Amino acid sequence: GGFVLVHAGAGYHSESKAKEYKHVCKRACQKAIEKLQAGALATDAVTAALVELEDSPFTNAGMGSNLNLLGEIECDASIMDGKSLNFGAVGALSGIKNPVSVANRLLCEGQKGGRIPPCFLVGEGAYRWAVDHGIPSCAVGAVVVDHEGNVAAAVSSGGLALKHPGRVGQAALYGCGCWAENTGAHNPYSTAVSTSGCGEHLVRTILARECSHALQAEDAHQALLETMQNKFISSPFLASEDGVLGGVIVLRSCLLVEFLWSHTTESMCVGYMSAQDGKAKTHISRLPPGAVAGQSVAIEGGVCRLE
Amino acid sequence: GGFVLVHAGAGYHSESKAKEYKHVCKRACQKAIEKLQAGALATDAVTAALVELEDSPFTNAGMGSNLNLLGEIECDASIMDGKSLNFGAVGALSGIKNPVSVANRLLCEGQKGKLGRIPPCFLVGEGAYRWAVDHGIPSCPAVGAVVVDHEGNVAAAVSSGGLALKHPGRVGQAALYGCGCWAENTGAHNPYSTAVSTSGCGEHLVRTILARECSHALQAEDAHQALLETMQNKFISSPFLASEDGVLGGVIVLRSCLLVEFLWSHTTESMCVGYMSAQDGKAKTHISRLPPGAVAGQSVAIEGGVCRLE
Repeated sequence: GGFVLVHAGAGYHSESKAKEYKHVCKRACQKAIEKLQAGALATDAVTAALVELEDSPFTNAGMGSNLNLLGEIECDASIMDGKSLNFGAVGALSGIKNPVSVANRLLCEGQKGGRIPPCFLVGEGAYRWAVDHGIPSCAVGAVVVDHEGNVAAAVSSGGLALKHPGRVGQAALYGCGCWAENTGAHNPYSTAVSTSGCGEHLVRTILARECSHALQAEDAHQALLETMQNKFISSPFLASEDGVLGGVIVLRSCLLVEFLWSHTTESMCVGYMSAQDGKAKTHISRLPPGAVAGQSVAIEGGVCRLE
Repeated sequence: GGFVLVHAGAGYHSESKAKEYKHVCKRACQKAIEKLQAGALATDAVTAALVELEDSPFTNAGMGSNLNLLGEIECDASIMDGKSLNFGAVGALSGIKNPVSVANRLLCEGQKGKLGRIPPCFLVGEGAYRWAVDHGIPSCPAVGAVVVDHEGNVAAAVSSGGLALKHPGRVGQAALYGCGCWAENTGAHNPYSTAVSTSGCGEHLVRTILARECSHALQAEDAHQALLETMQNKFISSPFLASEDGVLGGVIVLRSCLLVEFLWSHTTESMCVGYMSAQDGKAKTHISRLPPGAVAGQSVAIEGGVCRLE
């Protein structure tokens, strides 16, 4: 009972590291499905996927993250639960092995509930909070749907290479890095979204939420393509860019699960797996023949039936 | 030509402090008008207003911001430009007198473009501090504003010290894109130039990405209905805040098509606002309060007017 879709990042293609990206995606899916079969929450299953993705020294998230301008690792990560709509996030976080675990814990403590617990912490404060909650001290994304139709999403990143210290990207921002929202009065489908690419491009277009909105339309493939074209590549908010670089993985369910991935970057490695079927599928998505990176859109999808 | 609208201290009503809020809103508006009259950029004028608002010891922003759990000050601020649609923001920033000045500088630098890497739009903590100092921004030894210039260009900014006794590093809506403020000039799919600035419970404003939601709603002919529908449906009754016992927030908005419609709305007991036209002179300050019999966090208050520019 369950389905997962993950990505190891959207960016330059690597005919040498592609094998590494596909393997971690395979392992990440395995982790997520195993959690679901253990009867774990969708948030816990998406978190497990991200931990595996972060741990790969080949991914720009967690260990192996791009060093910033000071030669330090500063991580961004967030997670959202479709059932409760709660969210957890950390930005510019250093000294913590798995940034996504901190985000997940923040979301969980959020459930507990006068004063509303913090949903977004940065820097030292985020580090202090993590240690205070027993989280081990020392880009990638996933969307999941459990056997009950609940959806969750998460994203983790090391941010731009040599970025100025304190520079925060889309992986830490609400509505930008990921989105998870179960079916509701004005939300026909339970949708989950996770993004990757130039943080600035994804933030200014609030891409994750935008994709989720678009996905409430009848045709998911047309809906996502129009979003990537009009609300991203041709977005007036990115008129200041010479090429828009980003990728997304999406899941929509009602269990009938439709999943897609789309990117404007040269490539994007994805992986997916269905619980009642096993066997993780991986794929390096690349832009069509003679296409233009930052100017065109690659898009693919599939469907999963959860009995 | 030009118009400005600012706000300070959206929350509980305190007559003893009302006068103080009014005074700072008045000078913030004057600083903004002075800029515009001197042919300044809409973003510089809104920044000028925020500097004044932050400098008041009575506002939870800049000097006078609430202290966090460790007794330290950590500020959040952002500004957006309707012309270029560019944005600048800082979060959990300490050691800087006027957080909004850092966000405005980030925006200005970013507008310069890559021509040698994609400019940052959001910096936090120590890094934010270092960037500020490296860019000549005065260091140490919510409030908001929306503006429209004579050309119809709009801008908005917001600044806050966040929740009192908050955990170190907790960043609120004043630093988050689409939540604290929004500014967007008329376009092909946006018949109006709109500017929005928010205030209230950080959590509530973020979960609803209120500032942006307001700007999008305001693309409907009726501004008054657009704002009211948003505060009720997209805020108080939003499914994203269903578990909350009361939703607390306030917003100031400006929409131009030179015709300038300006409004403020809030679910808090009160909110102090100030507005001024570049041609009318004399700042107008007002303490907006919820109607009698209305419950804070459960109801909405809304007021405003129209201004003509030439």
